[PDB]
Amino acid sequence: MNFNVGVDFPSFIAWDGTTSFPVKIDGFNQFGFTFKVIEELTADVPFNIFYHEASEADPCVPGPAIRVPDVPFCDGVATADGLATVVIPEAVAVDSFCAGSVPCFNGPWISIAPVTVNADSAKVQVTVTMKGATR
Amino acid sequence: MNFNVGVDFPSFIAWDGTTSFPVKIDGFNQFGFTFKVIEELTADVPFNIFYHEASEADPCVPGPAIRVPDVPFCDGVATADGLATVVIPEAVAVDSFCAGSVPCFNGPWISIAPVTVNADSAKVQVTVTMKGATR
Amino acid sequence: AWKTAYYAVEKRPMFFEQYEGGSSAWCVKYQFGAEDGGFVGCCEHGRVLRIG
Amino acid sequence: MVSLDCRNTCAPAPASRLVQPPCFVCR
Repeated sequence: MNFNVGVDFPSFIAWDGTTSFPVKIDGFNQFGFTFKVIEELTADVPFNIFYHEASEADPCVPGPAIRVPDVPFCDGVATADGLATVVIPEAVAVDSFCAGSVPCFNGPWISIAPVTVNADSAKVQVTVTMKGATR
Repeated sequence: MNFNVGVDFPSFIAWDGTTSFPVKIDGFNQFGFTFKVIEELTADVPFNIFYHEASEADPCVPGPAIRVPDVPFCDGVATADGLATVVIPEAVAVDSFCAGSVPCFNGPWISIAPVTVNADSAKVQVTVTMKGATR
Repeated sequence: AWKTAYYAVEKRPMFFEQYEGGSSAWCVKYQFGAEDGGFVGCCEHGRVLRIG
Repeated sequence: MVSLDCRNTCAPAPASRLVQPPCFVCR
């Protein structure tokens, strides 16, 4: 039993280590990130989450990047500046992966890009997986 | 209501456009490929599918590349060479994706690469999605 | 402490069927098969000894 | 804020951490 899982749960690159690709999520009703490390890290690497709105010139092209806001849960406290962020700990081994997702949608496009671009940033890869088709 | 889809259906990069990355399918019981274009194509691009055995000197590392053999279905015929291959046609638009997978597992690692490396191959991206885990 | 370190699962018992494509009035052909599986459970419930 | 879920490794122990046994007690 092997399935064509790509039909129902497609995945798209979001950060290949040198460039960031906006990923459209309008046609799907869930999504989540997946982080992988290809080499041992030397320090913590934080990531920033953005989102885009449809461009005025063309409704099929994204606009400038906006920053996702924070949404506190019933336990815990809000972020210092109230904006979502992701931090990959130094303990991550080359042979393991991490996964996390945002509680809310906001715009129809999403993206992720590191706070700083350096030799330690190229040692990571990020991918986005959709889970449901509404069309 | 969002979900952490990255926990149940992790996705991994396979062909970012300039390099091929082995993907370990050992820990999961299904998988599949997803092809996406980022710029217009000029001619059909064929892809080769491989699999790797465990390396002799270290089980942590994949071995050499081996082609995946074909498995004919009930009412059908085998390929001319007997091996598995995938072809991305010309009509694919930049806003669409294609998904397909092999019927059998073979080795524990998997890989994919274009038959020839040129200006056309760099315009395609490949990602691997995997179903529930087993450990 | 087996019964928690490893599990064994069976799906159906062996079945035998006669094949109409190879059978004649002078011959017979039988087909058979079965299904089963197994998966490790807890990794902390066992140990292994080796020479060193 | 996001809570990252991670798994130990792709392999249970890609290089299994075999360990010597406790040394013999005494004479």
